[PDB]
Amino acid sequence: IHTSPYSKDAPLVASLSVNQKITGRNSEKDVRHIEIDLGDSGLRYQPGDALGVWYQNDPALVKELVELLWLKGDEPVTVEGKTLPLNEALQWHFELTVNTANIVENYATLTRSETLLPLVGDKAKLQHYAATTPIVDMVRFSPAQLDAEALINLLRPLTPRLYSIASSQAEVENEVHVTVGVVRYDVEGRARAGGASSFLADRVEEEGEVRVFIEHNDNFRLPANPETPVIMIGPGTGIAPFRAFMQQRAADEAPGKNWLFFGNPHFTEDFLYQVEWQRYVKEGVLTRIDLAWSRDQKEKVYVQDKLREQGAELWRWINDGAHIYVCGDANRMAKDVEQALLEVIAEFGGMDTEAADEFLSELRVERRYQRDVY
Ligand SMILES: Cc1cc2nc3c(=O)[nH]c(=O)nc-3n(C[C@H](O)[C@H](O)[C@H](O)COP(=O)(O)OP(=O)(O)OC[C@@H]3O[C@@H](n4cnc5c(N)ncnc54)[C@@H](O)[C@@H]3O)c2cc1C
Repeated sequence: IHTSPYSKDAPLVASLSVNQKITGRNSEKDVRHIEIDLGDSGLRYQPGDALGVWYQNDPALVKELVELLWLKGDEPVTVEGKTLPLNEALQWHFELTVNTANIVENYATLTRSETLLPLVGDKAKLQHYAATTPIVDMVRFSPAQLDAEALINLLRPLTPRLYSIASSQAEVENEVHVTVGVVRYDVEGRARAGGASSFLADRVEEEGEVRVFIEHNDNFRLPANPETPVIMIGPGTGIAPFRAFMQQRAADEAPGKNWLFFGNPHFTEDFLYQVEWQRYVKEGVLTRIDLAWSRDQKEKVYVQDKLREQGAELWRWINDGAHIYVCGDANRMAKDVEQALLEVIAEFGGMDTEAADEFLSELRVERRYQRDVY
């Protein structure tokens, strides 16, 4: 517009306007619709961008870790040029909620943990213990006396988390919306949680401050040409940019057809933004939707199962020049959705495994196959 001085290390201090649970009362998962006010900042983004969000660790987790280590919490510590009491350094500048094989290995080694040492250099044992046991539970289970400097030396610096933007400024203005699945789990009877998602969910009331920046994604964007059809595949929190896409196309009043593929365990508990979609379908901006409810029956159903069953109509849309978008879990979802997409291109459209491979690839270079997976 004519400048913007906010970025990762110089974030905009914004205001948390809305923090709403969007999953049902008996969902297995807690998902928050969050709206942050951008005020007169002039911060701008496009559908497909992500919002960078700084967080602080739970003060109660910090107190727990420090007392396990025989520390007081005060104790001056130096972090990137600044002398801080232990407690403030841990709350604001160190990751506490992501364990790693190296941390596990250095703690074990540092404290000479009789119970952790057999894992040392044992490779995948280390990675498995770290995926399984948070750092505070690692020292709960094998506590030891540490000095404040030895601790902070073990730890990795705190970094912001990315959330796909769930709004379009064409519709919203002054605001950015995000779709936050909050990471909650227990460890041998203790409640644990992800750092940033529980910070947003639990530790900022309303209109309280959040430190925010835009991570642009120019490789995840609506077609120019409002007449072009778009197919959106976004189970779970992967739905978020597709809420941004529909706000945009509804706002621009794009006549182009829209197809959404969504999946999650339970219709009843986990149909994120479902009134919004039903309205889109009724106002005719959303042309089609296919739902995959994992745990709604005996057999597990996923989006990729709907993509195959919807094969011939999908193919019809591709040849009409559709753009295809995938967002959500990369670890398993993105791969199985890609193979369903190769199966469909072969099945309908003049098969040959190798040629379908080639086709999916020309699509990506043409910008007609785009993904944002994590
Ligand atoms: C481009 C981009 C888009 C994203 N968009 C979204 C979005 O729209 N919405 C969204 O929700 N997320 C999205 N994220 C992911 C988000 O960035 C975070 O990674 C996610 O919120 C978790 O952050 P956290 O800080 O809450 O947790 P962290 O503290 O980083 O949590 C780490 C996790 O907590 C623990 N873990 C999980 N469960 C268990 C268990 N049972 N046992 C022990 N260990 C466990 C840690 O091991 C595990 O690795 C996006 C990621 C990227 C890169």
